[PDB]
Amino acid sequence: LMGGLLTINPIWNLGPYKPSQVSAGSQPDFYMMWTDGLIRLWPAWEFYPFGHTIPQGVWVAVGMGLVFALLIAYPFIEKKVTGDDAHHNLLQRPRDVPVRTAIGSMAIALYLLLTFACMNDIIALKFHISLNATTWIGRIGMVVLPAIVYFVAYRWAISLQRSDREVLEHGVETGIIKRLPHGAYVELHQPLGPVDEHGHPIPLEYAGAPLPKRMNKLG
Amino acid sequence: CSAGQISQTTTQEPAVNGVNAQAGQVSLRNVHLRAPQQTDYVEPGTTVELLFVAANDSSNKLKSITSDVGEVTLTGDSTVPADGVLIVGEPDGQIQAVTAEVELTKPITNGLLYDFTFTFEDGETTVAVPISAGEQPRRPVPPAGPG
Amino acid sequence: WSDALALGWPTGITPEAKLNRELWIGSVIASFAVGAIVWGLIFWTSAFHRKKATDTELPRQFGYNMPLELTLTVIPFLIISVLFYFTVVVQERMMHKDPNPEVVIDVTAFQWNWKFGYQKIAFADGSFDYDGADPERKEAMTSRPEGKDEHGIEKVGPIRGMTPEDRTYLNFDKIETLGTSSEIPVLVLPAGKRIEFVLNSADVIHGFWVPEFLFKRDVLPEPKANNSDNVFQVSEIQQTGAFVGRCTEMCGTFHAMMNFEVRVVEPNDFKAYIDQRNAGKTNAEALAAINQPPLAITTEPFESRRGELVPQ
Amino acid sequence: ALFMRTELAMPGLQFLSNEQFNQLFTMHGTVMLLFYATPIVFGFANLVLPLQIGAPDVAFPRLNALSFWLFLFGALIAIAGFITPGGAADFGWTAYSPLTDAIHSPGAGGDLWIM
Amino acid sequence: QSALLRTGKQLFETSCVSCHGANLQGVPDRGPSLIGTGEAAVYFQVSTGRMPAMRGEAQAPSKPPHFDESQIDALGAYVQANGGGPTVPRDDHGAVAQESLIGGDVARGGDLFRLNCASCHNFTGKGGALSSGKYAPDLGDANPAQIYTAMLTGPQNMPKFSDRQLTPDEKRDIVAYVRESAETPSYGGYGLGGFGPAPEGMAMWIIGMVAAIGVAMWIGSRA
Amino acid sequence: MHIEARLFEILTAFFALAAVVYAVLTAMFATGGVEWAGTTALVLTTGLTLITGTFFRFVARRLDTRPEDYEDAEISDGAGELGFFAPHSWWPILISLSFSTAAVGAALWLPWLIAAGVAFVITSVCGLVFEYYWGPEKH
Amino acid sequence: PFVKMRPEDIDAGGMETVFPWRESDGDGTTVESEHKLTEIAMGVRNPVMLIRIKPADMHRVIKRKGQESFNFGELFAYTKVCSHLGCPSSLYEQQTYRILCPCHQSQFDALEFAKPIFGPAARALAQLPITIDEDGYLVANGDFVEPVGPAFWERKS
Amino acid sequence: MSSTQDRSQLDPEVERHTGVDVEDVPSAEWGWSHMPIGVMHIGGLLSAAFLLVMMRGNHVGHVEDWFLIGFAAVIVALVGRNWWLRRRGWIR
Ligand SMILES: CC(C)=CCC/C(C)=C/CC/C(C)=C\CC/C(C)=C/CC/C(C)=C/CC/C(C)=C/CC/C(C)=C\CC/C(C)=C/CC/C(C)=C/CC1=C(C)C(=O)c2ccccc2C1=O
Ligand SMILES: CCCCCCCCCCCCCCCC(=O)O[C@H](COC(=O)CCCCCCC[C@@H](C)CCCCCCCCC)COP(=O)(O)O[C@H]1[C@H](O)[C@H](O)[C@H](O)[C@@H](O)[C@@H]1O
Ligand SMILES: CCCCCCCCCCCCCCCC(=O)O[C@H](COC(=O)CCCCCCC[C@@H](C)CCCCCCCCC)COP(=O)(O)O[C@H]1[C@H](O)[C@H](O)[C@H](O)[C@@H](O)[C@@H]1O
Ligand SMILES: CCCCCCCCCCCCCCCC(=O)O[C@H](COC(=O)CCCCCCC[C@@H](C)CCCCCCCCC)COP(=O)(O)O[C@H]1[C@H](O)[C@H](O)[C@H](O)[C@@H](O)[C@@H]1O
Ligand code: HEC
Ligand code: HEC
Ligand SMILES: *C[C@@H](COC(=O)CCCCCCCCCCCCCCC)OC(=O)CCCCCCCC[C@@H](C)CCCCCCCC
Ligand SMILES: *C(=O)CCCCCCCCCCCCCCC
Ligand code: FES
Ligand SMILES: [Cu+2]
Repeated sequence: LMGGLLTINPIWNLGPYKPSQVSAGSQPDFYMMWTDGLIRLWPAWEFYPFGHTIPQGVWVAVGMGLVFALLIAYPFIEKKVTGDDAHHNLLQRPRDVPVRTAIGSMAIALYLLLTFACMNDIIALKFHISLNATTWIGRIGMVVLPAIVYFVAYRWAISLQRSDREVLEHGVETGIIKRLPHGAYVELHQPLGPVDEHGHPIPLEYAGAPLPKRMNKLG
Repeated sequence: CSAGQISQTTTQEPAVNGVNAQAGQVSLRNVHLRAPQQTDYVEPGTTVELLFVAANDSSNKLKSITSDVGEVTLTGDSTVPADGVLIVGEPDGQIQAVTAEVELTKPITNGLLYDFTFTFEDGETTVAVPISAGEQPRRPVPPAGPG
Repeated sequence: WSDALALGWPTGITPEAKLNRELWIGSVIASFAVGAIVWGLIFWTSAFHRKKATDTELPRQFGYNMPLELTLTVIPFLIISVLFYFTVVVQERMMHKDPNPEVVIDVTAFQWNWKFGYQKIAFADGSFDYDGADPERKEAMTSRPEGKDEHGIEKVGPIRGMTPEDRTYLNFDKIETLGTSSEIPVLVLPAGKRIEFVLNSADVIHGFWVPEFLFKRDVLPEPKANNSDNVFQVSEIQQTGAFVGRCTEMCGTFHAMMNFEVRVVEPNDFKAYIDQRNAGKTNAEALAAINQPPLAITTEPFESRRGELVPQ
Repeated sequence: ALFMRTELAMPGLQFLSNEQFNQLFTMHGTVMLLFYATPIVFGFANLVLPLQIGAPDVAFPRLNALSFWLFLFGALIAIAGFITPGGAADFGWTAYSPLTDAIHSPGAGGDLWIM
Repeated sequence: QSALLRTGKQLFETSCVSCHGANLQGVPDRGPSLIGTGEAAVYFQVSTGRMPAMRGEAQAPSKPPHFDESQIDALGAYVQANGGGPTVPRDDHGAVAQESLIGGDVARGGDLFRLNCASCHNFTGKGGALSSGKYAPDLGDANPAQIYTAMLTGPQNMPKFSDRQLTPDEKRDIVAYVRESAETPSYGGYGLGGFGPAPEGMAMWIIGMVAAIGVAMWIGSRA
Repeated sequence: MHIEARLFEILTAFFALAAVVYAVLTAMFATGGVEWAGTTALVLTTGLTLITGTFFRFVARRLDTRPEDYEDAEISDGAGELGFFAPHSWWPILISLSFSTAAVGAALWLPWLIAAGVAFVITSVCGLVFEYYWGPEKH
Repeated sequence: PFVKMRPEDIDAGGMETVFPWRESDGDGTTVESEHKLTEIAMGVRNPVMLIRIKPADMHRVIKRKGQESFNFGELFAYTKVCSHLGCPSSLYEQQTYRILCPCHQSQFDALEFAKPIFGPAARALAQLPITIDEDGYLVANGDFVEPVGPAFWERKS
Repeated sequence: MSSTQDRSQLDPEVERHTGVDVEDVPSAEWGWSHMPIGVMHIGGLLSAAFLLVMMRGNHVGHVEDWFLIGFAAVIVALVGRNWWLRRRGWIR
């Protein structure tokens, strides 16, 4: 359906490659837009040793060699860091492991930044921004937005934990009844495990499962 | 940040050949040399014509000599600008009276800049005037034999 | 006392402005006579502190005082009723709409500067059989017999049959005191005549606001179509000299750069102004011909440059 | 407003330009009227009005989150004229129509202001 | 016609002399000079709509036109009589020629558009970004006479591809290309813009990959 | 209830009074004619308070005295079970992101972003309105 | 395909792309041509933009070393292949005078010498010397003084 | 009500002693849940140092260096506040 209904790589609209004519986009396919977007954002640091030249393109040749060496060898990295010397078969929900989800969301948002400042050209075209401004937005974003998304990701994973660690100590939330002889408002929680003789149940323990937070999703 | 203070629109030049000259109280815009350029240089003795406007910012109207090199002649209908223009001649396709023109006595070519000194009642300005043409398209180059 | 109590007006130069300034003086006397007794109420009910000897015993606790409420719902209605009657009796004296003016100025008001008209003069002293030109009012009524299709439509125009880019309201004149960006437009007006102002803007709403007329109006783009009685007469102008005139809506960026002047000259100076302009002279020459400084004297034509940190 | 008032302290254009000033009072008048006052008149409502009428919650308790988040994401996309190179709306908060139609103030910031 | 010059002057006085000084000069740091630019320049800069403008910004963008074809000839002949330069090409009716400008070749126009300028815009003539806020605009809403007078007198940041830089055969040839590249439909599907891989990526994710993950969550359960 | 019907009846009386007096005072006394731009705004703000007050009067007639609304009512007279309020929900943030994408497509005139933002509006509005109606997964 | 060039062709504020044609490899009407002639169109380090700076802006120019006479009045010839990573920098902005590249959006100053104003480039994009020939045609006054394409190890001594 | 309980015996583990307690984060034994905090302090400080090194380049617009000073001073202020509060035990 999307090979028929949507054009892709219209090479007749493009030209034959002659080395004196370009587009304005000149952007690669999206899975490699993080690479030369990293060219578009690395701030022109060249070195000049005794009679030679290290250009900018060394850095991303280091940098693509950097990220891949972090993306191949990550399980050994956090096997060294954490201490996971155990045969794990059950998964862990991505809220149950907040710094690893947060390092991952650093990597996701850094990819989204290096991509979303590789269509730098056509973003500044359509979404009317100065082109210098959006590549500075990328050039600061690859330094500060992983820190912002690490903070938001780590504390958001912990608050997703706490949001389904209060659905056990309390019930599952529903519509409101008032208490009869006085004026109160209880949310009429529906418990998930065994109940005691009064308004609170036996609080269950966590088990790595998605606990349902809507009585809707119950029967 | 691109909005006002150093704008990329009002800090511009018009896309035209001749230079401007704000100085000397005469607003002097698009001064160029119409010179049909036949060879490497245009040979000495060839009469080629200097074009500008001389707008007034008020009356400065005198046009004393305005000569650096090339024996600039003028026309007596020169006391025009009283907060107004001084259109010299037709620059390029101006279809609708001061034949300002130079007798070179120095080889000039297109692409260069030549220092002309326009003197007025208020002062003089050196402009580094260009060679221009809003002419017909290029004279036909001989097609080269292959080899 | 009369200038400082009036919250610092500029004093009037037309009887319109004199009577408007008298009503503002009376109305700030009314506003300070309300605010003085009510600030007296606040800064005297701040003498009802929590007393140190006041025991565990609450105040009078009253609320709900109906006759006092009727008195202070009737007395502000009396204040606004007498202020509304004085407002309407000064609203009668803002445009008397005299069909026999003495000089009509066609103040058109384009993007970021002014242009003054001198559409018609007629002295009751007896002078100036002068009129407006009108060959220049040609239309953009796009009554082409056929458009992009081939038959039937004969499309006439967007608004009322014509294009928006029309300019048929925009009346012109032989005399035109055009205002460039380095020379402030100088209207000159005879002292002690009936000076009508017909107001048009070529592009965008702004305001013909002389500060010392104590009056303004907005130059709406097509004011006859937009129910806008743009025209207003000014009854006299006693004081001669030069008077600033600002621009008092929003035009776009170069909006403080739209100042003008209404220099009020003697009637024989008005004679020697236009009779030294019918023989065609520009603004500085016509003002030099009547022994009066030609450039704008109460506002300089300030900088064509953009800031004090732009490199010239 | 402090930028505007640094600007008005001296008769020159000493600090920032003309056009940036005309963007400045406009975005200022909106994020004091339509993005500071106009939200807080329901912000104190969401504070203490169900507390004052005895309500357990506010009546449409997702649509109040929808009100707040539509407010914040109208406010960010109206401040987002400053990212644009010509800047935000130079016409005033009053935004009179021969100045706002796309012949006049043609930039992207006025459109972002509108939506 | 001298009355046409007077009409150009009447429209000139009441739209621009806050930024062109009314002697066709340049008001310094508020609007540049205007002589020598000519009738072709004023046709492109008012027929597109751009120059009856409202702020001096990164670049003055496109807008609806502030005058019509019965008045652009007046305004352009007025600026050519005060100055003088390139003129707009006109057919055997005296009006502005817009259909006689499409040249008899397209492939030469394709190669010449592609070499000489499509660095700035795009292959098919969509917009492209430029340095500090300025940007190339789309060529889809472009009258062919505006395209010829766009390359003939380059308004803002584009080189003026002159009568001698590109010959009028070549310029008619380029406007033959762009009026049949921004007009021909995208062969083989929706045209995700004209520039390829970034819209193709963003329409891979939310159209294709979001549908793929939605199918994958309808088929598999969750636990 | 009773008093909302009286409240919007007061607003209806004043809005209709102001609408008809603005129409008949701009019929005369104006420059060209009726203004037609605050006149119909006043006629339809009369329509606004007609709809609200007419519905509240329809409810207030088809009802007894509400145990809420009754003056001198003990809390135990009206202490039952209220209806469903929604607990925690992450759909309104998605409503706002969807409607903001549609709005910045309608601001920066990007028709692809208009269509995509409207598609996200439909998707997130479905996610809000079905949120307490999705049954369990049937496997 | 290659028409010989005069200074009167390009005018004020104009980018124009020039190629190193010679009198030997003539028109494309012989098979010994179109292979000395498409070799020019296929070689990477051949395209040179021919800038014609508006002569009101010739006081803003400051040349660099060994390069003061590489103008021709107001004709500059900067290469089209950029400083780093070799894309043709065929975007040119008059009235701001910046050679902008498309591939990574690196500006260069057309006025002084093509120093990078902004972008990921750090080297002056190379300038070609210009003279006019006998019969008044634009010719190159020698080679570039530096290697013209993208950077690599053996450079800058 | 149509749900069962959930019981998962994982391989629980440093081994449950040093890190974060199960009341700071509500599930610390279920995965790796504490970055050592000198890493994020020096990461923020090195981020701000990198933003300050980013002045060195092809550069004429000094309106950017105020953004770099600003986003570096914000990160230095957050890192310094955070380290000062842990040096005083979250006081003021
Ligand atoms: C998981 C994570 C990568 C951790 C790996 C470990 C990490 C420490 C290794 C080091 C990596 C660090 C140092 C540098 C980052 C470089 C980066 C990771 C390059 C590697 C390539 C690869 C692994 C990229 C990451 C994976 C990718 C981003 C996951 C997709 C995001 C999510 C989780 C999937 C669901 C999204 C799906 C439902 C569609 C939603 C729609 C959204 C708007 C899509 C976002 C989006 C995307 C993601 C585009 O790529 C894109 C490209 C072109 C145009 C537009 C878009 C676009 O809108
Ligand atoms: C999906 C929603 C995304 C929302 C993101 C919203 C963006 C956040 C705020 C952005 C502020 C942008 C202000 C830019 C305003 C500007 O134009 O400034 C320019 C350069 O400033 C800058 O970029 C510095 C600002 C950098 C911002 C810091 C980045 C923060 C990170 C966290 C945001 C990344 C978000 C990326 C999202 C990707 C997805 C992630 C999940 C000056 O250069 P320039 O204009 O070209 O030159 C001048 C002449 O024009 C002018 O005439 C002359 O006068 C001189 O001034 C001259 O220098
Ligand atoms: C069912 C039976 C089988 C029939 C086949 C169905 C397959 C479709 C192909 C059939 C031919 C239609 C393609 C037309 C030919 C074509 O190419 O489509 C243009 C693209 O234009 C536009 O966008 C406007 C279109 C707006 C419509 C809605 C947009 C589509 C959305 C839904 C795409 C989603 C993308 C993902 C969103 C990302 C999410 C973000 C959060 C529209 O042409 P047009 O409007 O007339 O003019 C052009 C000028 O748009 C153009 O700016 C100008 O430069 C010229 O190109 C001119 O020709
Ligand atoms: C098996 C080991 C793995 C290495 C694989 C490749 C190594 C192959 C070496 C074989 C050749 C050895 C020298 C003879 C080959 C030769 O003569 O050329 C050299 C060509 O070797 C190169 O490519 C690369 C090395 C260049 C020599 C020295 C490089 C290593 C040291 C010096 C760098 C480390 C210390 C400096 C800083 C280190 C990093 C940061 C601190 C240098 O180029 P160049 O110097 O530009 O000379 C030009 C003439 O070519 C041309 O004719 C003529 O026209 C000339 O004008 C000129 O252009
Ligand atoms: C914003 C106030 C303003 C308005 C109104 C205005 N001009 Fe412009 N003019 C400018 C500015 C600013 C530029 C800068 C764009 C440029 O020169 O590249 C300019 C440039 C031009 C150019 C391009 C010069 C060139 O070399 O390409 C033309 C043509 C032009 N103006 C004509 C007109 C015409 C005709 C009118 C209608 C009477 C008009 N302008 C209205 C200020 C204005
Ligand atoms: C920076 C290099 C640059 C290149 C080279 C260039 N353009 Fe332009 N083009 C622009 C810019 C910038 C504008 C907008 C100018 C303005 O708004 O005043 C523009 C305007 C236009 C427009 C008007 C679009 C509209 O909506 O009316 C068209 C058509 C156009 N160019 C086509 C061309 C043609 C034809 C060529 C020559 C073969 C060309 N471009 C070369 C940058 C460039
Ligand atoms: C011309 C420029 C002015 O620039 C200058 O002249 C000097 C530069 C100022 C120095 C910058 C200091 C800022 C430090 C950052 C601290 C931020 C708070 C903490 C962040 C971690 O004009 C401009 O560039 C003005 C800048 C425009 C500002 C746009 C405001 C944001 C708009 C919005 C679309 C951004 C998306 C979301 C932002 C956060 C939303 C929270 C709810
Ligand atoms: C560039 O063209 C923009 C022109 C106008 C810039 C004026 C900026 C004023 C301050 C805006 C503040 C926005 C939020 C900043 C958070 C501290
Ligand atoms: S490719 Fe043009 S500079 Fe990097
Ligand atoms: Cu104004």
